[PDB]
Amino acid sequence: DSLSKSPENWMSKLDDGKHLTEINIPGSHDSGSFTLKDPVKSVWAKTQDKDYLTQMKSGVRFFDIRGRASADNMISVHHGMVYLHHELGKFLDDAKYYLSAYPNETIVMSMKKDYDSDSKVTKTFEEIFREYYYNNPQYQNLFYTGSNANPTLKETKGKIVLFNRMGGTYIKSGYGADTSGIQWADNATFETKINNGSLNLKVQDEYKDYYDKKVEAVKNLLAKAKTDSNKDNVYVNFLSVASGGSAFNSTYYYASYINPEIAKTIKANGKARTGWLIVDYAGYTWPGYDDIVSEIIDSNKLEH
Repeated sequence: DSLSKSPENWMSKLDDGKHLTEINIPGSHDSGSFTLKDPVKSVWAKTQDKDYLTQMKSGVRFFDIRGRASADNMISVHHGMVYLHHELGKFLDDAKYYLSAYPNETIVMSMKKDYDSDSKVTKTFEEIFREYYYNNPQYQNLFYTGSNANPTLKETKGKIVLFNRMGGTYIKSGYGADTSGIQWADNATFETKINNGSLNLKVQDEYKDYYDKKVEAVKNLLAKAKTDSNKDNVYVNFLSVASGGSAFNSTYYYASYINPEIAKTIKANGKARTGWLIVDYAGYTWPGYDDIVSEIIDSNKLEH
């Protein structure tokens, strides 16, 4: 049966000799925003309706955690200025729970500063994450701490791999974990070397695009991935787009079009390499339409 038939443990069915970069991985954009209930706010600030555990059950393996330092020992999960009602510990604990339940999966956790620190804060965002989370004995063994820039599934399964969107860091394991960090171009499709030249990161993150331009930018990077068997190359492709347009169109509304359009394209490509595709409303189904998370999972080729 289809891998998308067992989303809760799909990675367990792959050759663990694969480099994570080579795996087609569904991600959720602003993963933590499922806590939002305020309907006026949710139009533009809510990007998911499944909680973290349910997103994992649904096969999501890449988490977009954007944060704000709200005390010298605390990072709160945020969508820009909007507080998402929990701290990073909650994500970590859920991840840790899911990984012991499904220990042949790995999670890639992207970490970004999304808003200015609370005025009492005396430490940088990167220092707080490094000291109060990554290095914290409480989360001992949860993070990938290997020295490989291009780790395999074997060496990462059971753990969270950092995907560093903080800037330069003194953390030494994970994507962009060095004193340069990742050069991220605003609202752009771009390409930049990371991990001291070891990896070429190719990103589509045109989050302010109107609809047609967004779909075209998702497909342009999709088409590139399909031609590229290089493991030293990493694709991150965000289908998520910012709210606005003809009425005051929600992030959901756009996801209801983009997700099925890309799901279908991938399905028609069969087993082509896709890269890591980051979506809004991961796991949200619409009768009659292909499901993006499911098609990303199924696009992985089992050759072993």
